[PDB]
This record gives sequence, structure tokens and C-alpha cells, in this order.
Amino acid sequence: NYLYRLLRKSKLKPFERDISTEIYQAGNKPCNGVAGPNCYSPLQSYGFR
Amino acid sequence: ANNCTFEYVSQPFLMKNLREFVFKNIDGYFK
Repeated sequence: NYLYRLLRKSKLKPFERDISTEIYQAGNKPCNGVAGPNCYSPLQSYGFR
Repeated sequence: ANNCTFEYVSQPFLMKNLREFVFKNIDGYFK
């Protein structure tokens, strides 16, 4: 239930939040809302054991 | 109503009637 982000386009200025989840693209071919090749979801769980 | 984060109710804001405003966004604050 507890999530965190890998990567973002730019650094964070202090004391704010980012709520919206957008599929990042690091290539010429756009993601177009599909998490396929060169497309990664930003948020995943901690997975505590 | 769709992630209500903050509310603010105060004195009236808008009251030969030139008015001036400055808005700046510094380190997590709005002045």
C-alpha cells in the first residue's frame, strides 16, 4: 500500500508533492499511454516482509 | 471535492484607482 517513485523529468524544489501518475518516456517513440518498450510506471509498492 | 487540500477565508481582497500586486513562489510558499 506504500508507494514511491523512481524517476522524474526534473528535480524537486523543497516542500511540495506530486500526485498525478504519468508514464514517462525516455525515447523517440512515444508511450501513448501504454507501458511497453522504453515505458515504465513511476510508482510501485515497498513490499515489507 | 476532488482532493480538497487547502481552504482560506479572510478579509475582502479587492477593494484614479490604480492597484498593484506582486505574486512570488519561493521554497514552498506563496506570498
